Amino acid sequence: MSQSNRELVVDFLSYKLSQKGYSWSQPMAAVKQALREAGDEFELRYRRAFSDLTSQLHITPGTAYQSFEQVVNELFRDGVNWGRIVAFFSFGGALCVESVDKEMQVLVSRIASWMATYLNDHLEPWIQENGGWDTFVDLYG
Amino acid sequence: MSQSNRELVVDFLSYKLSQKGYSWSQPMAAVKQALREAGDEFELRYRRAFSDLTSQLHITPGTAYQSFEQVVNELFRDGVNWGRIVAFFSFGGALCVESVDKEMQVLVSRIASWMATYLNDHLEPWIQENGGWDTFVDLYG
Amino acid sequence: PIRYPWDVEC
Amino acid sequence: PIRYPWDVEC
Ligand SMILES: *CC(=O)NCCNC(=O)c1ccc(-c2nc(C(*)=O)cs2)cc1
Ligand SMILES: *CC(=O)NCCNC(=O)c1ccc(-c2nc(C(*)=O)cs2)cc1
Repeated sequence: MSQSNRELVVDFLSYKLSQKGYSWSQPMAAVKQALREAGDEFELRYRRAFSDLTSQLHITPGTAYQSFEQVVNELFRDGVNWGRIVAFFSFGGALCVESVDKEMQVLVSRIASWMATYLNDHLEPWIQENGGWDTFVDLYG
Repeated sequence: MSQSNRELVVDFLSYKLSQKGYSWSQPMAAVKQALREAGDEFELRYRRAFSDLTSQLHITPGTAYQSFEQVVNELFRDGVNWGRIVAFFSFGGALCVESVDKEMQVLVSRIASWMATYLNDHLEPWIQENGGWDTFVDLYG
Repeated sequence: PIRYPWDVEC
Repeated sequence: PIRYPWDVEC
């Protein structure tokens, strides 16, 4: 429970400081906000091409990570750019919405873990040589 | 960066699911919300007694954790109850607001770490024998 | 033991 | 290589 209790402390203090007119911003806050905004814009700019990407995979309780990695590896087959990273997040979002639509809310945490794995293995190493998430925020935030 | 990237994934998916009318609630979300509400109510119910508690400590860059532990140990000297736990969070909040008022925003993360330590050492063991944070949420949420 | 007004409720 | 419309901007 130590990690949970640390996150509870930071949430309460953030809330209290904001109530008194002070902003105590957490490290990834601007990255989270920029990615939310970038995904919304991506889904409104690229409806047809995004539909073609999301049509490549339908997750069920039986699906293995390899099925997800194969489809996402096609997105990145000839390398990474920030537009493809946004597409990756939007793609995972769409798989989660499909899951909940089909009464398989239980798959959302699995897709989350798959996306984290695929960040760890493929994307983080590119991000660390291309200006970090802070470059993303300056480009897209 | 693996932990940060996992938190980015959960933030984006939570946001996207909420945009489509679905709630993907994180484990501590109801505890965070109940504690925010409990601290606000505590500070409005107990102004004089809370002022007497916050007057016991003024943190500066030189202050050691022992000074904080001694004052908080008085709050819990003869045991724990949920009202005293709320007082502890409100107390830390007030120390953070004082810090920012005095242009020592740098102390907020130190106070956060002190509060997490004091949860770990003193409060979590009581919480785990008294119904967990879920009992807090049922009592105060 | 009751020492603070917040203790009354517990 | 440009394969998607989102690649154009990069
Ligand atoms: C407000 C709260 O904690 N409600 C849950 C039910 N009450 C208790 O669990 C409880 C806990 C601890 C005590 C203590 N007694 C002594 C002296 O009064 C100090 S803390 C009473 C009741
Ligand atoms: C949108 C973005 O990434 N902007 C940052 C500047 N551009 C680049 O850093 C960049 C990255 C990767 C590529 C790739 N080229 C190939 C084929 O087109 C696939 S990814 C181009 C530019």
